[PDB]
Amino acid sequence: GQALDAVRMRLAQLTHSLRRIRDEMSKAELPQWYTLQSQLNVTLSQLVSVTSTLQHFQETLDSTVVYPLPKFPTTSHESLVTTLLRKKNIPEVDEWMKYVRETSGEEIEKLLQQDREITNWARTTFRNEYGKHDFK
Amino acid sequence: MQPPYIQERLKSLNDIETQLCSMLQEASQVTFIFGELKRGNESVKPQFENHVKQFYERLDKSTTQLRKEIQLLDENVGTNKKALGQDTEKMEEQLDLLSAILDPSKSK
Repeated sequence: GQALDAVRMRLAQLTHSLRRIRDEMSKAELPQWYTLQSQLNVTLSQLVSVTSTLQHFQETLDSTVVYPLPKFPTTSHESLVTTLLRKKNIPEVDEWMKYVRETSGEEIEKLLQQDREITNWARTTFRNEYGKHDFK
Repeated sequence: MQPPYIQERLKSLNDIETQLCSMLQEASQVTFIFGELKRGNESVKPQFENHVKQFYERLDKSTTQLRKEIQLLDENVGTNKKALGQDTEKMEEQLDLLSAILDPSKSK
């Protein structure tokens, strides 16, 4: 419950930041560019923290089993239950990665290791380039 | 016109921003080339080293030259005034006009 509690508080503050950026964008007059950058960076790094913390506690979330309350009436709130129950993605993202995979399209493994060696080589090359010139 | 010193100062500054533009352009080409390098054709691999080296050497010496300019600012300290003579020069030209008026052989 502790992990889900931390997820709750962090997601609540993320939703609060979203409500903020919403009600300062809803104005008919656009504020200064710099305030928009500050709000963007803060909210976006907060989203990063959301992702990282959700990553950290996957085991606690998975272990939990969902069950409706005995006191909760489904006869009158079945629509509300179904609203939270449904999880299928929005369609546009679906065909989005479908076209993405269409465009992308032992052989695969050796290309994978070739990518490994290119990555390592590029990292070493840029380390050497940084070391070549004194930046301090 | 301005004294020459300001002229080469502004030339050096203009060179500075042109070098910055060249650095941005070379960043564009290196970002371009890395894409196909990730794609998997090794022909343009040698060009990558040259592009990276030229990009870094363009980034460094530009900042170095700008640092030299800001340093020049440090020792350049200590190194209507025209109005004080302005009326005088006006005076001069007016009398010149009178001369042109005074001589009828020069009014042609």
